[PDB]
Amino acid sequence: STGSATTTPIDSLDDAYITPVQIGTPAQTLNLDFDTGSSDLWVFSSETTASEVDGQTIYTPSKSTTAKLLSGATWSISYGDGSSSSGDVYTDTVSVGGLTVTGQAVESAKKVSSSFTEDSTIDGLLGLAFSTLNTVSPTQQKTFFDNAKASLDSPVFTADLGYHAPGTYNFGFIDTTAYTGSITYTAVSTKQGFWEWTSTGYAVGSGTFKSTSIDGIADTGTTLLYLPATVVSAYWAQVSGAKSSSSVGGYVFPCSATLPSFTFGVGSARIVIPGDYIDFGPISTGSSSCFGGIQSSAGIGINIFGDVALKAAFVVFNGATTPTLGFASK
Ligand SMILES: O[C@@H]1CNC[C@H]1n1cc(COc2cncc(Br)c2)nn1
Repeated sequence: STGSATTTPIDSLDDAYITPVQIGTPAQTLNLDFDTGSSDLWVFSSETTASEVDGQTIYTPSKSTTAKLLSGATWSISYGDGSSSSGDVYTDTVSVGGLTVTGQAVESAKKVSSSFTEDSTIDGLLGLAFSTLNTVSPTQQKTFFDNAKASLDSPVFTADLGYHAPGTYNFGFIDTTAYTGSITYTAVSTKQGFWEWTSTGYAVGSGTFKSTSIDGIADTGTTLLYLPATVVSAYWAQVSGAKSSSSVGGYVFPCSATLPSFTFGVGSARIVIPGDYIDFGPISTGSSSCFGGIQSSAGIGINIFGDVALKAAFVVFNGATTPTLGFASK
């Protein structure tokens, strides 16, 4: 089997991407944040505290004839960006663009933190990291990709995120018309439960490529590109007037600047992030100071190839017995 679904930026800054997902019988369609950095499928629901719902589409398990409460199972997640959610668990049928999984764990939110409430465009998350990170207790549950994997034509899914434009998540096949050149594959460590790999280095604009190992994760759920302080300083030094602002919490730059590109290495291959992918607009409405899309990972403790980097590539998440990661230009 295969599946294919369009993914859409939630706003003009590509802060996140939503993909429609069918849950239950009859189908309840929710727009979920496909997240290769976490491993829980959780949704706003009829059980979510009313004051914490503000525009989201909710899943109502009592109206799904295939929904079954998973007795005694709860979940609770604390994300690296400080957000959180928790609730109970149902099993139900879940479909993504023609691909169907029965008995998927659908984690129903009773509580969500303010950042989720304030974002009316995201109805929940669909985790695509490794199932060892799933938070359901006392019995851990499997991700949608894990449940579907054996039935797929190939045990793979691909992320093709657009810059200010629609994109595609494919399951079970590689669309060879969706990229240029060849796909370069690179080793993955699953020891932290992430799609964790080692970049071979970087370049700023037309500058010389710096060969240096950068261990990080491919995370569609993170907006920005988080890299070591030495690398991020080298990038923003090429933007006149850019500086790290302690009050804003990162590098900012004059909105009138033309940003240089940023290149990262995948083996001997090179992925080029155009300069305007790194512009995240005024720090506050009406300001002429703009927020940078490349930031230091020093506070986070891990390097994150988030949407800023991944949307410059066609990205293969290869879930074979030994998983690997593939990158192509597009
Ligand atoms: O789908 C998850 C919940 N919200 C977005 C995703 N997520 C990613 C992380 C990783 O850590 C950080 C990422 N970006 C900024 C900071 Br400050 C920390 N935590 N949450």
